[PDB]
Amino acid sequence: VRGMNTSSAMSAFERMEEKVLMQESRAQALGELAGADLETQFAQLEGGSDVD
Amino acid sequence: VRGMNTSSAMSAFERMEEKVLMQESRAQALGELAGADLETQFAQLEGGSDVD
Repeated sequence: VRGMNTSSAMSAFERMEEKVLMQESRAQALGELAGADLETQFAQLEGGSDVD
Repeated sequence: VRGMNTSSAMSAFERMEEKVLMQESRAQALGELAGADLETQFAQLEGGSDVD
């Protein structure tokens, strides 16, 4: 109940959180960089022009 | 009757008392610490709100 260092529940949550947070943040950041580039933005505009 | 150091009755009571007192005090103290934490208190309030 107190939450000892060696307790399985306390340790598991901490280990899982660190790995999960890093992976989620990295994936989102990588995707954003591609979007940031001007050429990608231009393609979207071209696509809009292309469909009509 | 006087209660010698080597007498079984005198020795047994003293040995039993020291072990028993320490165990009882420690268990009660550990329980109290969990109660002391704010989150536990909040849960009780939430439970009261939840049942109604």
